[PDB]
Amino acid sequence: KTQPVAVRFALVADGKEVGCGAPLANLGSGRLAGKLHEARLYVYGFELVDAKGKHTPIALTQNDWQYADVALLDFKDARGGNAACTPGNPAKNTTVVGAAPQGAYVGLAFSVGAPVESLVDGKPVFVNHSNVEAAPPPLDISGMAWNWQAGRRFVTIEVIPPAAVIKPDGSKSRTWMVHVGSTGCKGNPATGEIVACAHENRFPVVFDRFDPKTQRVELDLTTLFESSDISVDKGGAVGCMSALDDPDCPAVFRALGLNLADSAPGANDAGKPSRPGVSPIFSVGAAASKVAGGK
Amino acid sequence: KTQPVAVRFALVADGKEVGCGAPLANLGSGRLAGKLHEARLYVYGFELVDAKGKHTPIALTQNDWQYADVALLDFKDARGGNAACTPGNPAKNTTVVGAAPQGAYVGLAFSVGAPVESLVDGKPVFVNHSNVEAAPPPLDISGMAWNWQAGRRFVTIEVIPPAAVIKPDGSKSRTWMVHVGSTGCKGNPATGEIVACAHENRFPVVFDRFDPKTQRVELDLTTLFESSDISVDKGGAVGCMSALDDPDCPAVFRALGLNLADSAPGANDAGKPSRPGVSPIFSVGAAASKVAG
Ligand SMILES: [Ca+2]
Ligand SMILES: [Ca+2]
Ligand SMILES: [Cu+2]
Ligand SMILES: [Cu+2]
Repeated sequence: KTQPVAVRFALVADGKEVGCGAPLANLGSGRLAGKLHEARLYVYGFELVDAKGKHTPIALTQNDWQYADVALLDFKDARGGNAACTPGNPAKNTTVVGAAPQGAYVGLAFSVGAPVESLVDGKPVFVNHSNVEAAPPPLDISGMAWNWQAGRRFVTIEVIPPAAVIKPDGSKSRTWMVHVGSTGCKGNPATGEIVACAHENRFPVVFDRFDPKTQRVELDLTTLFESSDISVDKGGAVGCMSALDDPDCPAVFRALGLNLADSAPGANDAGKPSRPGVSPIFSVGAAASKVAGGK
Repeated sequence: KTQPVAVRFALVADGKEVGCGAPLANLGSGRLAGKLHEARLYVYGFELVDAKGKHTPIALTQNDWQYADVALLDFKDARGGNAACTPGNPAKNTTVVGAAPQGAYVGLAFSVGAPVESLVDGKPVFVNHSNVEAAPPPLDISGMAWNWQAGRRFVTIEVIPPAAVIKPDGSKSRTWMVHVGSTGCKGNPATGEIVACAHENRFPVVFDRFDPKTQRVELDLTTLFESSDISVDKGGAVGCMSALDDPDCPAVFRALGLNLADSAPGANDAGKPSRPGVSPIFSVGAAASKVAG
């Protein structure tokens, strides 16, 4: 009936595979040498696409890193050292694993973020706005929780530039932070009431041609920070934390493929993809072949 | 010729074994439910003590967590979740492993912190004031470095109160931090100069009776934060980062068993142990237990 699926993800920067303690070269518009502090994101709704364009959902293996249809990617090593990834000291979780019905597939689709709810045994459960203290793994990572109302910062990428970050008032900060999460969220679920968010800030990613056995999904840090001066914060939270009045988020949300505010007056598309299925930071890359070799 | 040696460490709070994502109950002088953000420390100079009182050094296995005679303990889980430690998701590194000459031993002695130098193949290398960008593991962890001149913050324990920490001017930090390292350090080794520190802030820990196969060393977070209102900061860095004029550091250094400043004018003991060999936050407990000693 089923066949195992394994979708590998990779973090890249300046055209090389980074992650763990690897250095980050030529980051931002200033082309600075930065250190990776954190690179975590939730992904969900994984589907394989066949030649006739139909979408077959991947049943995710239920473990500590995957719950219902939601998986948590983390590109840092557990030690927190200054060495690049190795089998002994690897990135914490870079592969989504599961099963799909047997058959031939050609493409891949998935979504970036934490969905509002998901299904377990045909029954729904709150995901994005759940309690980080009560939610099962991997939704119990408070380092990725804002609060229930705001939901999770379901994309947390944090880099450390060589000369820190200068804020408008002049005070210096250590880390340039990219926190992607829902905004305009009204109603507090901690009070037991309903919550709805004006800007969801989730987006799908579609690859018409993707072979999991010889390819991987590459998250490009260079694209992410391309038009951002990571030695400077121009307003709001240091870096970008999804706020519409934050001057630094427009460049980031463009690199994400999301409309920060409305693209046009009355477009009503704030917090939605500007080209669904396409996100400039996500691309297909060659990967070590899982086709078992002889000899 | 030699025998394996494994010294188990455990983090406890409110008389319960904690670590990983176990909650910290009744923490601080306000006795709040806190969460562990980070619990790491360097330890060195491990020795076994026999009944006659002789000291036998333990040769540390060289790996990603132990270099020369220094080991790094890390009580957090790799995931960073809100679950207690389990065999499938355990704390990162809580056992000091090595070998010692075969013999009958009763006690244990070691020291907390990162030493200035240690011998590797009979030759000395700089440890505490090494370059975190260049040193070998486990000295390559920026999360425990200040700079070379200041050395490592060789004790890093960070707790999160239920609401944000409020600084004296009303602004808010998320974590209440304990960063123990040497202070009063002059000279910059980044530029080839000799460094000297007025306050070393390392201390020995001596247990007269410690059986490594049935017992463990317990670091008590309850004692560490007992006289610390972790919901506020009274000045300086948020929490205690060993500054002599930080109003929050006196209570912390008492719990550690260290003199922050001189005990009395002329005493010349600042940065030295208040009672060499005993630290209020360190005790012996049963090795396979859910409860503190
Ligand atoms: Ca900003
Ligand atoms: Ca303070
Ligand atoms: Cu944020
Ligand atoms: Cu500090």
